[PDB]
Amino acid sequence: SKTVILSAARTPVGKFGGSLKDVKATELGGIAIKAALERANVAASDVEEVIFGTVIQGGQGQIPSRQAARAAGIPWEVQTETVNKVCASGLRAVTLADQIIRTGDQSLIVAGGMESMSNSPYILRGARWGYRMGNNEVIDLNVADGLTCAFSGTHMGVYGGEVAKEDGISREAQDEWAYRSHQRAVSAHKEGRFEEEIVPVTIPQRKGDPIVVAKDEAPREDTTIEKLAKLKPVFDKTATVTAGNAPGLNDGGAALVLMSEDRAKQEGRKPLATILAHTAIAVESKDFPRTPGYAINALLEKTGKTIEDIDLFEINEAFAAVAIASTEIAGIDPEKLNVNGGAVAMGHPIGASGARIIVTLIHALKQRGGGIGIASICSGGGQGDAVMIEVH
Amino acid sequence: SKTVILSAARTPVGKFGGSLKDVKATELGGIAIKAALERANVAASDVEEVIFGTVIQGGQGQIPSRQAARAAGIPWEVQTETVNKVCASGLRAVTLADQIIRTGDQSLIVAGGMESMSNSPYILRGARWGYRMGNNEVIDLNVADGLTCAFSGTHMGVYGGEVAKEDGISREAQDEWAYRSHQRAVSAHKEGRFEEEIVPVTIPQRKGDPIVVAKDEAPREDTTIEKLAKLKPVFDKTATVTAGNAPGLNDGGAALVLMSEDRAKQEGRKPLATILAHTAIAVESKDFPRTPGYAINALLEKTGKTIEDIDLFEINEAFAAVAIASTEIAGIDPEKLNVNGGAVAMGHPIGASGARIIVTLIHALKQRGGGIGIASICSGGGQGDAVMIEVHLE
Amino acid sequence: SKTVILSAARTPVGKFGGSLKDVKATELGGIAIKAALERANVAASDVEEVIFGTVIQGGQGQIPSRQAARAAGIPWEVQTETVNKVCASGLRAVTLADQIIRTGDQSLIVAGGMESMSNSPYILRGARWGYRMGNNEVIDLNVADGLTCAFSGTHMGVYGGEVAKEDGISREAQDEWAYRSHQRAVSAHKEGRFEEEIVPVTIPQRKGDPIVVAKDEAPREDTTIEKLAKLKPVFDKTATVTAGNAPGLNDGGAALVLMSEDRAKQEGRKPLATILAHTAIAVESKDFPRTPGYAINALLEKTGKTIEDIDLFEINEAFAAVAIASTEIAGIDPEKLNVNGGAVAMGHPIGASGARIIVTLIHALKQRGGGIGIASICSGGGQGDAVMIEVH
Amino acid sequence: SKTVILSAARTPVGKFGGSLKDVKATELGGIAIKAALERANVAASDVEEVIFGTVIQGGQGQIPSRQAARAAGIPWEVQTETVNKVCASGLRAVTLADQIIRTGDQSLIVAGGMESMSNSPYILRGARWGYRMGNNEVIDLNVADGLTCAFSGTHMGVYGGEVAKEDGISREAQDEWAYRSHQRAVSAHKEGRFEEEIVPVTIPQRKGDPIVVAKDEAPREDTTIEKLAKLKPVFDKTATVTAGNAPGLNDGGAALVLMSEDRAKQEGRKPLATILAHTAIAVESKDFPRTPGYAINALLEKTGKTIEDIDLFEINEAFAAVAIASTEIAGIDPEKLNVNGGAVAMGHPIGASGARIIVTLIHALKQRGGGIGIASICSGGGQGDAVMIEVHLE
Ligand SMILES: CC(C)(COP(=O)(O)OP(=O)(O)OC[C@H]1O[C@@H](n2cnc3c(N)ncnc32)[C@H](O)[C@@H]1OP(=O)(O)O)[C@@H](O)C(=O)NCCC(=O)NCCS
Ligand SMILES: CC(C)(COP(=O)(O)OP(=O)(O)OC[C@H]1O[C@@H](n2cnc3c(N)ncnc32)[C@H](O)[C@@H]1OP(=O)(O)O)[C@@H](O)C(=O)NCCC(=O)NCCS
Ligand SMILES: CC(C)(COP(=O)(O)OP(=O)(O)OC[C@H]1O[C@@H](n2cnc3c(N)ncnc32)[C@H](O)[C@@H]1OP(=O)(O)O)[C@@H](O)C(=O)NCCC(=O)NCCS
Ligand SMILES: CC(C)(COP(=O)(O)OP(=O)(O)OC[C@H]1O[C@@H](n2cnc3c(N)ncnc32)[C@H](O)[C@@H]1OP(=O)(O)O)[C@@H](O)C(=O)NCCC(=O)NCCS
Repeated sequence: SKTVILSAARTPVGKFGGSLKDVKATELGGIAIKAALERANVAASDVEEVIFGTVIQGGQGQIPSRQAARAAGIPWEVQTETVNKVCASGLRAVTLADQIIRTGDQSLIVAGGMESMSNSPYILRGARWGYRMGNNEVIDLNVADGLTCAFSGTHMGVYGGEVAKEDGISREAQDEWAYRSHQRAVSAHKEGRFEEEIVPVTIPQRKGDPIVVAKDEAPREDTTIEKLAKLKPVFDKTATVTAGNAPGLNDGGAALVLMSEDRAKQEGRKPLATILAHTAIAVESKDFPRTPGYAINALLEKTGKTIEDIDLFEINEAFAAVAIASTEIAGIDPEKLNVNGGAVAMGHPIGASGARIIVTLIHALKQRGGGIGIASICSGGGQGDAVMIEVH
Repeated sequence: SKTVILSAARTPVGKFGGSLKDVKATELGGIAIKAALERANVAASDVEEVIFGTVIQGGQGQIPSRQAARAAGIPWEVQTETVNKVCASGLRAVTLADQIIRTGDQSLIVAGGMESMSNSPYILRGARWGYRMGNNEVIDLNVADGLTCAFSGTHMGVYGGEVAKEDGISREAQDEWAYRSHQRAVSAHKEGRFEEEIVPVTIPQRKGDPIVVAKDEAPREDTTIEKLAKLKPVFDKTATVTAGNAPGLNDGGAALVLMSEDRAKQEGRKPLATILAHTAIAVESKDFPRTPGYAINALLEKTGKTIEDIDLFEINEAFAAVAIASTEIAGIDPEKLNVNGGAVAMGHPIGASGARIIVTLIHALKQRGGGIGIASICSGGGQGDAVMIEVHLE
Repeated sequence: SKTVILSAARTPVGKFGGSLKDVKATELGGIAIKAALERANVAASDVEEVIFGTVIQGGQGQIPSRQAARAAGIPWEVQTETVNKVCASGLRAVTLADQIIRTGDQSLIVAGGMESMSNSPYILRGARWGYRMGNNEVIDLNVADGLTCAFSGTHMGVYGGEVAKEDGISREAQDEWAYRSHQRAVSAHKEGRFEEEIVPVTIPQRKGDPIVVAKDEAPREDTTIEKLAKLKPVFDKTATVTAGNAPGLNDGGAALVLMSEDRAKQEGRKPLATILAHTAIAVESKDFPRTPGYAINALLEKTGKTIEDIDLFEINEAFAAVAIASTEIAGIDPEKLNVNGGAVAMGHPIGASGARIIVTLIHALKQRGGGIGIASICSGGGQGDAVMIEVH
Repeated sequence: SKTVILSAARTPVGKFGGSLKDVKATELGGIAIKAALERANVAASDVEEVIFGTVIQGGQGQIPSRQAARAAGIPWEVQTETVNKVCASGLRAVTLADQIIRTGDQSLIVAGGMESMSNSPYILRGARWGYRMGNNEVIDLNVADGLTCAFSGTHMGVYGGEVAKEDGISREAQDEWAYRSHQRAVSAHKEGRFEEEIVPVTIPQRKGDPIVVAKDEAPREDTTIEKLAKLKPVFDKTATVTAGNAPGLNDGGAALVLMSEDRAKQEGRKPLATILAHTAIAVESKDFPRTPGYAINALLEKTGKTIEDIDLFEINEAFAAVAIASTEIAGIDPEKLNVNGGAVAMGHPIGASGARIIVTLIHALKQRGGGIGIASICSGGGQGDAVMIEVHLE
C-alpha cells in the first residue's frame, strides 16, 4: 500500500477550433498513454487497468477510456473504466488508481484524462418524442454538460466572478495573474522546461507532409497588462472575469503509469515520483472556485505537513481569481505556484486538466532538483481534489 | 476484512417511451439512493462518497452522480464521481466502492447506477464548424454511445447474433429462454417476490393525483413460444436475435449502501450481504457476449472456490443467447440462474443493470434462506465483470 | 376577356397532426386537381397551365405546383408555377389564372392551393457555416414562414388581438362568432351541404383497408359559449384571442378549372360560375386583419355594385374578430356571411384557404339557387384580396 | 400593345459562402429593385405590383417579395406575390408582369428575382412528431428544394451529364465552352461592359468602413482549358460534368421596371426595351436540360419569326453542355450567344438568374447598337421559358 509514478506525459494543449481540432479526444488520450508507457519502459500488454477521465462524453462513442487504451496499442485483454468528476476527472482517475493499487487488486494502472472541446457536438432535446410546434433550442454540449451548473443553469464563469467579488479580488489583480501565467508559460516553453513532459501530436494530412503539434497553442508572448485591462467582462457587465483572465475551451490528453512501490522495487525501477496522499472536499455548486485552498488545507491536516514543507504547487487556474483566492486561503508563496504557467495561459481541456497539472508538477519538481508538490483542482458542481507527490 | 451491503433498492424498470418516460435518470438514481439510505437506517449526511454509473451522459448535465446524490437529499459536502463501463457501470460503481472501503479511505459509500434511455437526446456532429453543403446525420445518442461499437459502428445485437450463431444456440433455445424469463419475472411480481427490493416512483401530474409506478413494465403475462417464434430477426435476416429474445431500451435506477465490517459492528448494524470478491476480464468488442461465463470462471479460480458452492447466479440477459452460452461455459444449473427473470423480460437500462442484478440477486438469496451468489454482466466494448456476495438471515 | 369556372373541388380540412397528417401537401393538391378535372369533364392533357398556391414551401421539394399537377395525372407537357401570397396564395392563383386567360395567352388553367402544416419541417440557421459555441434555436417553419411577421417577428395572433382591441370587439362577440361558425359547419355537414364540393382522401394503410377522410375534422358539434368563455388568451394574457375564436393550423387542398367564356361557349360547356372581377389592397403588416372589408369596398367601387347586390360572402375567418370587424367596415348582413361555416370552425390550411373559400362560396350560391358572391381574404404581411363570382 | 421595360438592374453575383455571404436574398432583391426605380426615374410609391422570384423560400420569412419591396423603399400600399418556377422564377416574374399589364389591370410593375444560396438553412424532417429511435438526416435545403428532382431525388447535375452523354457532347467541347464563358465575363468586366447594369452592394461592417461589392465574384481571369481538363466529374465518375463546366451555387438579385406603352407615352418615358412575346414548354424532369432550344423554336413559331432575325441570345448556362446542345437545336450562331459570359463563369443564383439574363441581354443589345434578343432558361422539374425583347437607341 504505496503507489509510485513511473512516467507522466501530456499532449500540447490546443485552442478551441485550433491546432488539435481534427484529433478526437480518445486519440489525444491514446498518444499520451503510449508516450507514458514508452517513458516507463512498460509493455502495453502488462497494463492491468486503464482509468481515464473525460467530461463531454456525448458523441465520443462507447466507453471512451477503451478507445484511448486501444489507440495507445494496449491490448483488448486490459480492463478499463471512464470516470467523470468534471474538471477533477483526470486527477480522480489517478487517485482512484492509487486506491486500487493500495488494495493489491492490481499493481500496474494507466490513469489520466482527455478532452476535445473542439469536437463536442450540439444536441436536440425534444426531437425524439417530437417538438409538435414552437421553436426549441439546439444546445452546445460543452455548455450543457461542462460549463453550466446542472442545478441553476448558471455559467461557471458567473460563479467565478461572484467569488472574486465576495473575496475582494480586483480586476487588476486578476489581469496581473493572467499576465504572469502567460509570461511563465512562454518562458517555460522558450527555455525547454516543457520539452520532457510533451509528446507531440502528428496529424496525417490531405497534403503530403504530416502536421506536428509540439507546443501549447494558447500562451501569448505579446499579451500585456494594458491589453488585458481593455477586455470586457464576459458573463456579467458588473463582474471582473474576462476572456483574458479566464482559461479557454481547449483540447488535450495526459497520462501517468502507476505501479505498487513493492513491484517497482522488485523490478529495479527508479520511480519518477511517489503518491504520498490525496483528499477531496465538496461544497455547494456556486462555491466551487473556493475549493482548491480548502483541499490543500485538508491534505496538509491529513499528512501533518505544513505549507512550508511543500516545494511547489499546481492549482488549476479555473479563473485567475482562483489562483489568487486559494493563495490567501492556504497562505502559499506565489513564487512556488504554477511556476511554468497555468490554465489561464495554457488552457483548460476539462477532462485532461487534472492529470495535466500532475504531469507539469512532476517536471517542475524534477527541474528544481526534486521535492514535495501538491496538485489541487476545483471542479464544476462544487468539489476540490488535491494530491501530494514526491520527486526524490 | 469484507465490505458489507446494508441495503439495496431499485426502481421499477420502465419501457422505452413508457411508464418512467417523464422521469430523468438522475431522479431515478435519487429515488433508489433515498430508499437505500432509509432501508439501511443510514443518515444521508453520514455518506462519505457516491459512486454512480450512467452510460448515455450526453445532455444529463454536469456530473450526473452529484445530481442523483442531491435528488436523494445527500448534502453538498459529500464527494461523488460518475463512472461509465457501458452495461457494467452500475456493477463497477459497487466494486469500486468495495476497493475504496478496503483501503480505509472511506467507511460508508452509496454505489449504483441509473439510465433513462427514453430521455437520451439526438446529436448533430458538424453543426459546430458548419456542414457547408450536403445532407448529414442526426444521431440517436443511445445508438452512438450505447448500442454501437466505437471501433466498427456495428450494433451490439449483430454481435449477439454472431456469437449465438458461432456457439450453435438455436432460435428455438433463445425463445424458450425468453419465455422462461417472462414467466419468472411475472411470477416474481404476482407472488410478491419483488415487493421488498422495488421502491415505487411517484410522478407528480400537472393534472390530478400523482402516478405511482410500482411494477416492472416490460414483463408480459401473455407472451408464448408461439408468438416469440413469429417475430422476425431485428439486425440480420439470417440471424436468430429478435425484439423478443433480446432486452429492450429501458429506464431505471438502483442503489446500494456499503460500509466497512468494523464500522457496521461499532454501530450495531446487521449486514444485508457481504462482498466476498470480484474480478473483470476483457476481450475484443465483437466477443462481449461471451464474457459472463469467463468472468465467473476467473472469479471462481481467484477465490479457490468451485461452481458447486454458488447457490444463485444473476447473468445479465444481454441476449437470451448469452444466458444459455454462459450456462455451458461456467457449467451452471439453469434452475439457479436469473430465478426471478432477467433483462429479456425485465429490460436493460444500461447504466443501472449492473447494480439492478445485484439488488435482485441479494433478494433472491434472502428468499432462498440465504447463500452465496454471483452477479456477472458483459458490457459493450468487450468486458465482463462478476461479484461474489454472501447473504445470511439472523 | 371573360373567365368561367367549370368546376371547384376541395379535400376535407384536417386538424394539425390529425386525419391528413400522413398526406403531403402536393398529394392533397393532386387529389383536388383530379376531382376538379373529372367534375369539369376536362382531359388532364388539355390543361394549358397549373397555378398553385402553397406558403410553407421549405422541404416540399422542387416547384410544388408541378408535384401536385403530376399527382393529379396532368402530363409533363403542361407548364406550372407555384405562387406565394401567404393566406391569399390559393385565391391569387385563381385571379392570376383569370388575368392570363383574359390576355388570350391560354384558355384552360387549373388554379388552387394546398398546405400541409402537419408536415412542415424544423430548420437550423447557423448549422451551414457553424454555430462555433453557445446555444441556438431550432425553428418551427410554420412559425418562421407562416405565423410571424417577417419585419417584427410578432405572431399574426398578436395583431389579430390588437385589432379586436382597437375596433372594440369584445371577447364575448368573438366567442359568439366562433360558436356560430362551429354550428353552421356541423349543420352544413349533417344536411349534406359539403357533399358536392368535397373529394374524399384515401390513405393507403399499413393495415389492409385504406382510410377514407370524407369530413372536415375541426368542426365541434359539442362546442358551446360556456366552454369558449373558459379558454385562456393564447398570444397575450390581456387580449381576447383564444384557441377557440382563432382558426387552427390545418391541412387541405382546393382546385378550380378556369376556361375562357368564348371557348366554353364554343365547346357547349355550362360553366359552374363566372369571374366578374377581383381586386387587392395592401396595408402595413400589423393591419392585415382589417383588409377584408377594405378589399370588399374596393371591389364594390371597382364593379359599381352596392353591398345589397351581393347574395353571399365568404370572408376567411383569420380570427372571429376579423369576420365581425369586416362585417362593420363593409356593412354586411351576417346572415349572408360564411353561411356553411368558416375557418374558426373548419381550419385555415394557409396556402389552400384562398381557393377553399371560393369552392365553398360557389356551392353555397348553387344551394340558394345562384346569385353573386364575393370571397375576401386577408393575408399575413398586410394584404387583402377579394373576387366577385356569379352562379347563374 | 407591347409592355415596355423602363430599367433593368442586377447585383454582382457572389460565390457560395463568398462576397455577399452576409446579405439576405430579400436585401439583394431590394438593392436591385431600388436601382431599377432610380434608373427608370419612377417614384417607389407609383409602383402598383411587385412580382419577385425566389426558389429556396424556406426560412426567408413571410412572402419574401414583400420584404424585397420594403427593402427597396416601396410603400406598404403596393401589392406583391412571390413566384417559384425553380431556375425560371426571375424570368416568369417578368412574363407574368407582361400578362398583367396587357390585361390593363395594372400599368406599372416591378418584376425580378433573388436568391442567397449561402444563407439557405438545413431542415429536420421527423423532429416535429419525433424520431422515436434510429439516426435520421439533416437536410441541406438547397439540395432538397433547389438541386434534386422532387420525383426521383436525382441531382440536376446527373441529368445534365445524362443529356450531355445522349447528345454526344464531349468533355472537351464542355470545357472549351466553360473557358469561353470565363473569358467573356472577365472581358466584359475589365472593358466596362457590366458597369451600367450592376448596382454595387454596400455591406455595413461592425468594424471600419462599409465593404462595396461591385464585381461578379465567380469569373476566373486565370482559368485555362488545361486546368479545366484536370477536374474530376462531380456527380458520376463516368460523366463529363465537373465543378468547372457546371455553374456554382450563388447569391444575387435582379429587377426590372415594366410599364404599359400608353402610360410610358403619357409620361414622356423612352423605353429601355419592349417585350415582344414569350412562351414556355414542359418536358419530363430528367429532360430539363434540353428545353432552352425547344423554348426558342416554339417562340419563333409563335411570332412567325426566323432564327436569323434575332441579333443576340442569352441561354442560361445550366451546364456548358446546355449552351452547346441548345445552339444545335435552335441553329444559333455561338458568336451571338451569352456574349458577355453566362452562368458557368458568372454563377446561378437560381431565383435571380431568369431576371439576371434579361438584364445582361438588354445591355448586350444596347452595346451592339440595339436589336432583337431572346433570353431562354431551363428549370429543374423540366420546363423552358423564353422571352423576346427589342432594344433601340434614341
Ligand atoms: C471566456 C470564454 C467565454 C471566452 O470564449 P471566446 O469568446 O471564444 O474566447 P476568445 O479567446 O476567442 O475571445 C476573447 C477575445 O479576447 C482576446 N484575448 C483573450 N485573451 C487575451 C489575452 N491574454 N491578451 C489579449 N487578448 C486576449 C482574444 O484575442 C479575443 O479577441 P478577438 O475576438 O479580437 O480575437 C470561454 O473561454 C470560457 O467560457 N472559458 C471558461 C471555461 C471554463 O469555465 N471551464 C471550466 C468549466 S467546469
Ligand atoms: C431489439 C430492439 C431493436 C427492439 O426495438 P423496438 O423495435 O423498439 O422493440 P419493441 O419493444 O417495439 O418490439 C417490436 C415488436 O416485437 C414485439 N415483441 C417484443 N417482445 C415480445 C414478446 N416477448 N412477445 C411478443 N411480442 C413481442 C412487440 O410487441 C412489438 O410489436 P409491435 O411493433 O406490433 O407493437 C431494441 O430493443 C434493442 O436494440 N435492444 C438491444 C439492447 C442492447 O443491446 N443493449 C446493450 C447494448 S451495450
Ligand atoms: C391558436 C393556436 C396557437 C392554437 O394551437 P394549439 O394550442 O395547438 O390549439 P389546440 O386546438 O390544440 O388547443 C386549444 C385548446 O382549447 C380547446 N379548444 C379549442 N377550440 C375549442 C372549441 N371551439 N371549443 C372547446 N374547446 C376548444 C382544445 O380542446 C385545446 O384544449 P386541450 O389541450 O385540452 O385539448 C394555433 O391554432 C394558431 O396559432 N392559430 C392561428 C393560425 C393563424 O394565425 N394562421 C394564419 C397565419 S398567416
Ligand atoms: C458542381 C457543384 C457540386 C460544385 O460544388 P463545390 O465542390 O462547392 O465547388 P467549388 O466551387 O468549391 O469547386 C470545386 C473545385 O473545382 C475548382 N474549379 C471550379 N471551377 C474551376 C475553374 N473554372 N477553373 C479551375 N478550377 C476550377 C475549384 O477551385 C475547387 O478547387 P478547390 O476545392 O481545390 O478550391 C455545385 O456547384 C453544383 O451542384 N452546381 C450545380 C448548380 C445547379 O445545378 N443549379 C440548378 C439546379 S435547378
